[PDB]
Amino acid sequence: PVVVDIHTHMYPPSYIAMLEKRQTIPLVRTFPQADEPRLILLSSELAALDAALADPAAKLPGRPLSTHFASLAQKMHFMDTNGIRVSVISLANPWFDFLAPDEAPGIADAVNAEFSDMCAQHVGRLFFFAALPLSAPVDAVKASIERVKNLKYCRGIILGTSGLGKGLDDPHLLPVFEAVADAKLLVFLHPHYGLPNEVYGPRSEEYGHVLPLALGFPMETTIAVARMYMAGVFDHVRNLQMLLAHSGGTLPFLAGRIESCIVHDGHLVKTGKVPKDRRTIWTVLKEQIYLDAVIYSEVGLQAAIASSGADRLMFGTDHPFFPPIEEDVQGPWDSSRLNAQAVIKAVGEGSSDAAAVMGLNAVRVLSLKAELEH
Amino acid sequence: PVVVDIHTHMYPPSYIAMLEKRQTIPLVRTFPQADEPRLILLSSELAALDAALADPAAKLPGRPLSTHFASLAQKMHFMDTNGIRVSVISLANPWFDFLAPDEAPGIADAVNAEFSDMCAQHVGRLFFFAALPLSAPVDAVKASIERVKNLKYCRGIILGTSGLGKGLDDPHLLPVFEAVADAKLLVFLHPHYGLPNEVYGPRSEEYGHVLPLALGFPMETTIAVARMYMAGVFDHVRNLQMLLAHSGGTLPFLAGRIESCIVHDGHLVKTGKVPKDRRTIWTVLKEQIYLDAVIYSEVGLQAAIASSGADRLMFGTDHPFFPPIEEDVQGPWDSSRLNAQAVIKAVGEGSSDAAAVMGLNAVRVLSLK
Ligand SMILES: O=c1[nH]cc([N+](=O)[O-])c(=O)[nH]1
Ligand SMILES: O=c1[nH]cc([N+](=O)[O-])c(=O)[nH]1
Ligand SMILES: [Zn+2]
Ligand SMILES: [Zn+2]
Repeated sequence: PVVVDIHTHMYPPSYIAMLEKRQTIPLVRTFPQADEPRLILLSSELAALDAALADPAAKLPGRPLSTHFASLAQKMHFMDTNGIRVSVISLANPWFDFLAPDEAPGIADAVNAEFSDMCAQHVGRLFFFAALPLSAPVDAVKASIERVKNLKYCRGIILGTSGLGKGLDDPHLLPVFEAVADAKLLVFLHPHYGLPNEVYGPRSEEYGHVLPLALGFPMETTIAVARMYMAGVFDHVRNLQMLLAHSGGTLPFLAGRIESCIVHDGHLVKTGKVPKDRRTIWTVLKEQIYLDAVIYSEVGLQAAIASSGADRLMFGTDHPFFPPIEEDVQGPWDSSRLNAQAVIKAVGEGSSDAAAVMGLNAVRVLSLKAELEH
Repeated sequence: PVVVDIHTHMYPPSYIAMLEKRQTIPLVRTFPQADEPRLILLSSELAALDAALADPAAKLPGRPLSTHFASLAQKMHFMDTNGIRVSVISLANPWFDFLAPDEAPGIADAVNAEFSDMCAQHVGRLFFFAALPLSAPVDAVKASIERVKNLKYCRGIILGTSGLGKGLDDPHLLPVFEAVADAKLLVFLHPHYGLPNEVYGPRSEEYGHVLPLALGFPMETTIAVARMYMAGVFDHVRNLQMLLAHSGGTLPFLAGRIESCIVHDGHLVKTGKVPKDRRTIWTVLKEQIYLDAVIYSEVGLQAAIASSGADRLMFGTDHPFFPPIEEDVQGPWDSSRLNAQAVIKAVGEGSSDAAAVMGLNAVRVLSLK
């Protein structure tokens, strides 16, 4: 059975170029003491950057911009060294969110074209999720969607939680969901914005990136999806299919609570927002939601499997965001092996469920099969 | 076997008195169209209050202050109708967090004494978690701890996530954790502050209380516990035992991700913050954390069980915050039955795991004799 990674990232060199030229987050900066440039993507990193600029003694801000971000050759090496046959690559956060409305469509088109060309270098081993110019008017977004569906190797759209600027329950976003669903493109929902920094308290900088990455990211995903659900997006766009990063963030754990809070909400019940034929979040989890297996534990994974089914879980690695700190960065990756281990521990090595999660679900759902049998 | 509810609240009548004397949240107010007063506790309800104070046409703010909040008779009725033999009651959010430092210790002392008296009305059926005057100096907080440990029927402490005002990873809070743990009092950690309201976006009003209650609360709990763990609180206070509201919020689901982010953090590894003998979050989950079973689904519950063990899970109802909306409020509560059903579905009816979770864990852990 073929192993497929559906959660794996790149920044093309032209995108990195943009980041090096930016004055505010997201940006890339080189420091005299460091031997790699710094990638600075998050609001949480803002303080450490200010300190690093004002003081040469202070710690390096953000994270290392390793060669893995831009190197297709290293992406292929990672895949070989980690037993991965196919990658569905996506542009990383924050995609095109920071671009001015006028420039966005042109840049998105160029970058999506680059990804198609990247995939063409290793026929059958590479596919991609395209990113959209969501800062531009909805009509430009629609035209951008039509273009990417006709790009070789494109198998979906990656997007963040901000939508057009008002989140995913913004009714102006509905025709974007419709256009993507009608094009039969899987929507890969991915965090970036996290939670306002104050929630982590005055000692947050002591804990590294642990709180914003381990908590802020999955919580953002849950809030965005819950907002979509409450707004009736899944009912208004019935053919919409979504892949959720990090096994839905926390959704599989909180689904029962969300359901209880809905049926016990006085305001919602008495204004008719809780009818009897209402499609529950459980139904949506089985019908319109796919979950990645980037969850690192058989505990989380089992919850995800119970929520969506073994045929709706897809292995990912989140390469290259979590490199080994003390081992060879070109050898096997712990962050990848933990997720594979979680699969084996949860459903058994060599089982049909193991084969499904590890690649066959992605092969089926993302129509990679005709390309694999060639 | 005995059914124990460890997650169940009351406001004593005098506490309600303070609430309609308050000009800012938390507050109680009566509105023309419903003689049942409105309980307004949360930052999320602030907008709907301002709308209702200006326009007599806008929706009633907060939630109904039913008789189930202040009446001990109603508490016992709820218990009898829902098959609950024992309740470990606690003062509900926001406890004493809003009180001035000078008035706090005296008020806590009075309220904690009331709770002890209420428990005495139904011997063997009622115990309580005591609340602390955390807006007061640490010394007054320690004095309150020594007092509540000698109150009949007290079995632990309930506390929120703000601590002294800077969260639970505040070093000044370390002596409080030490005193509580040395007194062999279980700490029940409970949400209130949730998340800054902007995260719910501009349509939040349309979804009722769903986002702040279903998401904000358990996420607040997760962040607070994670901060405690990262600051080494559990290693500094090895005898500390904590009960986490709503099955740890989201902790059982994110524990794997937390571990991964720690061992892959460059700054932490390079500054010696990830030694090899390090106690993992899994270890702490098995040794110093108990989880309530207020999770509403066998899916969540199974993750909690896998995280802490079946011997560290405890049934709760969250009475009286989720009454039936169209069913008889004097009948069985769905919000309680959903959690009982989740136990049955996860471990099987009549099993020893079932009996443990439904009450025997609480009996053992909290010495309910
Ligand atoms: O900056 C980032 N941090 C973390 C992740 N990730 O874990 O999905 C990511 O994709 N991007
Ligand atoms: O105001 C509140 N809303 C909800 C809960 N609860 O469900 O834990 C609570 O304890 N207090
Ligand atoms: Zn990612
Ligand atoms: Zn509660």
